[PDB]
Amino acid sequence: KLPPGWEKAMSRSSGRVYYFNHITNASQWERPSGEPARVRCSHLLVKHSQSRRPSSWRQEKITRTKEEALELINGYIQKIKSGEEDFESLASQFSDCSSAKARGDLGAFSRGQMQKPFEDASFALRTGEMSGPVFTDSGIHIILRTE
Repeated sequence: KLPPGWEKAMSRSSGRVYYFNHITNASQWERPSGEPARVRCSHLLVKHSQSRRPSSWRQEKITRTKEEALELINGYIQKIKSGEEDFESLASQFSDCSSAKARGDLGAFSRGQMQKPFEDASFALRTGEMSGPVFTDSGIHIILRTE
C-alpha cells in the first residue's frame, strides 16, 4: 500500500484526498502506485543568505531570505507542473549552481556521495518523477530523476 515515503492526506482547500511523499516533498491528486545502486538526477538550486556559500554564477552575493528562496522554488514547480516551462529550461536559466550549464544534470550517483536529504529524495523518486522542495545546506532544490 503506497511506495516508500508516500502517504494519504486531506486537502484543506478542496476536501479531496491527495498523496504526499515526506521523503521527496512531492504532492499530487493521483495515487502513485530492489532500490537501484545508482540513480541519475537533474536539479534546480535556489540559494539564500543562510546557504553554506551564498554565491553563484548568477549573483556574487545572494541576499534573498530562505523564505524568498522557497517562494521562488514554489513558483518554478508551478511553471513546470503547468507545462508553461520545462525543468531543463528553468534549471539552465535560474539554478544557482554551475550544473545549470548542463540543464541541471548531475549525472549518476550512488548512496553515500551526495548531501543526505538530496540523496534520500533522489532514491525515493521513480524514473521520470520530480520532487517538491528539497532542503540542504547548499540551498533549496527541485530534483528530477532521469534514470
